[PDB]
Amino acid sequence: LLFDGISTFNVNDGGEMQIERMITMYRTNKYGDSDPSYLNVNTIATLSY
Amino acid sequence: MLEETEAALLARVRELFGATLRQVEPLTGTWTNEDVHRLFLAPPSVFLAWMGCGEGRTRREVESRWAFFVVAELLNGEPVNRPGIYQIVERLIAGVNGQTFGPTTGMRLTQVRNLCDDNRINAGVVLYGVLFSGTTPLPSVVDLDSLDDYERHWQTWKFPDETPEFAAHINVNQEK
Repeated sequence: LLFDGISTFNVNDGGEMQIERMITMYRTNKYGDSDPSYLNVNTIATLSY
Repeated sequence: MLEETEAALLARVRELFGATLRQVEPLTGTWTNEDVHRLFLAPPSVFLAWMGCGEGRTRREVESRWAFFVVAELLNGEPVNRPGIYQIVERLIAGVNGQTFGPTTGMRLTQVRNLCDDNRINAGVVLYGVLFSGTTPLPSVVDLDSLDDYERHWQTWKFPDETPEFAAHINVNQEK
């Protein structure tokens, strides 16, 4: 799922729901290809900041 | 700043000698073996010739090497006025020693050659030649001046080419 573009989440012990990796649904460059320059939500958030 | 310096030396020579020297004129190139048959000597006269510049102390100054070629007439193997030519050479050395001439300063006497071989003896001219070395600076960087109102600031983050562009067109002095 992280490869496909949908973020994930972990269910740790104690019935708690974690975040794992928040990723943006960006996997394809302009002409097909594969670009990780926007994969992390941290990347776009830091660009905005 | 060489041309200003040579103008300064020429003006100084004119002021010092006046009508004693028939003329003064800058010389293109050092005195070769055919300058006698090519120049308008009109002796007695002195020629200022730039002999180049050796390396100076810094990267902004050089040791310019100038030369004063003094000419006269030696009719019948006899100088026209030996006291006159000796006084001309001597006063040229004295008045152009140490004294600054425009940007160049520290004019130091280096050599005086008799510089009269057969080519000039059979041509009826003496060519006592003085040399000088001076600490002349290089010209400074040309200044600039412009005033344009700062209104726009265009920044572009260097992302991969076909990655979607990220930029900010700031446009300062905008009020809202």
